[PDB]
Amino acid sequence: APLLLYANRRDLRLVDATNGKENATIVVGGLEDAAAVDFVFSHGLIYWSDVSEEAIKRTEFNKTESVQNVVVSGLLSPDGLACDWLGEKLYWTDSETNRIEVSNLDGSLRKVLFWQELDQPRAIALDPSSGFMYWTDWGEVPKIERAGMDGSSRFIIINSEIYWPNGLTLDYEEQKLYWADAKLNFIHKSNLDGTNRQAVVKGSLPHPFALTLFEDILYWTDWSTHSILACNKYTGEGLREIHSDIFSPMDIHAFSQQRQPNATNPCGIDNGGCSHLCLMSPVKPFYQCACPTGVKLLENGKTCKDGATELLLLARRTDLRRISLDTPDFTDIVLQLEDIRHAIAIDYDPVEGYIYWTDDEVRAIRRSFIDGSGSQFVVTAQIAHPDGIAVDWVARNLYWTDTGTDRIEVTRLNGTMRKILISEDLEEPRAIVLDPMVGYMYWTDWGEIPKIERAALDGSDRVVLVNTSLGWPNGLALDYDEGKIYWGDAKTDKIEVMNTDGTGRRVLVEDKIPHIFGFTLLGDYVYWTDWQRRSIERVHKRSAEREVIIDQLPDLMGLKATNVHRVIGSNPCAEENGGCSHLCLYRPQGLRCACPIGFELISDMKTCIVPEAFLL
Ligand SMILES: *[C@@H]1O[C@H](CO)[C@@H](O[C@@H]2O[C@H](CO)[C@@H](O)[C@H](O)[C@H]2NC(C)=O)[C@H](O)[C@H]1NC(C)=O
Ligand SMILES: *[C@@H]1O[C@H](CO)[C@@H](O[C@@H]2O[C@H](CO)[C@@H](O)[C@H](O)[C@H]2NC(C)=O)[C@H](O)[C@H]1NC(C)=O
Ligand SMILES: *[C@@H]1O[C@H](CO)[C@@H](O[C@@H]2O[C@H](CO)[C@@H](O)[C@H](O)[C@H]2NC(C)=O)[C@H](O)[C@H]1NC(C)=O
Repeated sequence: APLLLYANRRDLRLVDATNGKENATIVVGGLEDAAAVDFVFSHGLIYWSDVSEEAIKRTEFNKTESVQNVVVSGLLSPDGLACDWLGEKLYWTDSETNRIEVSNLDGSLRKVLFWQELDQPRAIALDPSSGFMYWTDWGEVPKIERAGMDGSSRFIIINSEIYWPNGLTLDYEEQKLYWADAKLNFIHKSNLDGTNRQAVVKGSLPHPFALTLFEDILYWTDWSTHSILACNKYTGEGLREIHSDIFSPMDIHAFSQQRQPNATNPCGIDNGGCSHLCLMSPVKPFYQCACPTGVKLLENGKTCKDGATELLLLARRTDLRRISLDTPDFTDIVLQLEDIRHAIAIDYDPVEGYIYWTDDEVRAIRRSFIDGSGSQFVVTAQIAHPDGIAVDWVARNLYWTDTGTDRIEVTRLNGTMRKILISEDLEEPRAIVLDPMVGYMYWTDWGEIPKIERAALDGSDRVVLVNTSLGWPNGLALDYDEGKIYWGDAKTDKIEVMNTDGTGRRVLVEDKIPHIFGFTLLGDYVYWTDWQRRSIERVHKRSAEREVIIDQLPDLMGLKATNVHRVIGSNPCAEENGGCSHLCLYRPQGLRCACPIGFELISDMKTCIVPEAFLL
């Protein structure tokens, strides 16, 4: 007696028994807007997607409430879902992020398979027997596609006689795959190639939402009629509708251990396949090696590197995000954090892996471990508009500018030992970069006469690098072992370059530049945000040519491209803090020790104490 399992927006539901007594059972319930479901029968698992919650979840078939969030991020319209009961993976399409991804059956090791040339991928079917997954994307040009469940050999099989190509489901007995259509109202049938395209229920009668099958019988949903239907597997004949008065049936599968034929796993329980991901494959070994998103795989294969090497950190108004720079996929942003109101500037310290960022409604500076409970505060007092921040990764101090108080200030990374280095009456400091070797700190500031200044790392030797033809200078990156210094200006709308001493100057490209501007350099490439702050460009600094790695991401505020772990340069401050008891600030001549407000430097030129304290 084939049990049918189907989503229903408000709940998941199991029905049929032997098609009698109308025992539709509410498997899970109290959902909000469920679309897709699937199961791994052996383990008694039921998965679904929820379009209002943008999450994918799972439960235990037994009498239990047990529900676990499985994906809860990066999803917009997950409308297709397929479990791999063999290789033990989870696949799912997302019709709006136009991605196709995979994970372990617990949401972990989440790899994006495909992401290019996808228009509204929906229905999805796995063939773990072979290494083939099938899905349908439809849009300006609809099509059914095949590829390996490993990301290989993406083949377009059926690309004609289709419009809104509908549910996918395969006959393992016959090595044929069926598909429907939500517009042209047919059911068809082919070989697992694009081959032998036969009609099973041609003619405009079927208006199926989701197809399944079990022993010669095609079942499906017609949301319109609020019904479930069924007919011969071989012709349209037999077309009765199973008992069905059902409130918006969506996705549906035959809930039967026979619809998942088990077999030999291309990796054993041995190996566990690789180090992170063993995905099935048509390729000779019949399994393939994978790392999570943005993570590259060693030349040996089978072993994934540790995390990404470079990394592009985003600051939106109300979240932070990182895009990796190790892989082609890019547009895999991923985010984190709570209580972020209005983020402005961002920077990072590869040594301890803390992200630092400014928020100018909260008026505070904070740090985190990326996707880590890193989150502590750092500064919260006497702040206005922290429009720019710089980590000094050698002396282990944190610099930040302020627009409201027109100051530059330094603290140790933990926000201790605060000390005002620069405080100008007219001009007001905006964007800031550091050179802990060579001992310089450069910064743009706006004002009645907008200039670009520089100084030693303690504010001492103020030199005005740029003075003329600058309206509102914005971003300000630094090319180190090339001694150039890139910046932007919102008013004039052109990205210029320069010699480290303010001489090699020249427009690089023209550009319409936002007032709040993200702008950073790393490895021949420059990254900035567009005028509408919904997209990020990658530009060759040596070659001048542009490109857009990610759009449709509003409220972009500030960017930082950075190595993870990797660090470069040094100076004597790295030696037990220069010998200074509090603040050690490097200069071209040589480091100078400093003190928090109220303290006093003793003739050591190394030590601070609070005056009128002791008598010694
Ligand atoms: C479930 O599938 C697995 C994987 O094929 C079966 O486990 C073993 O599979 C090998 C592969 O041919 C057989 O040689 C063994 O005989 C299988 N185990 C044994 C000793 O039964 C497993 O049999 C399948 N479960 C069933 C019974 O349906
Ligand atoms: C961050 O704060 C910690 C304590 O919360 C500081 O740790 C030591 O603090 C004493 C007291 O001034 C200093 O004499 C030590 O030099 C500090 N240790 C180190 C590692 O230098 C610390 O100074 C602050 N930031 C650092 C440097 O970790
Ligand atoms: C920005 O303008 C100031 C003031 O005009 C420049 O400072 C001096 O400018 C006068 C001419 O107006 C020169 O004779 C001096 O040589 C300048 N100062 C010195 C001694 O360097 C300042 O140079 C301008 N900023 C820059 C460097 O572009």
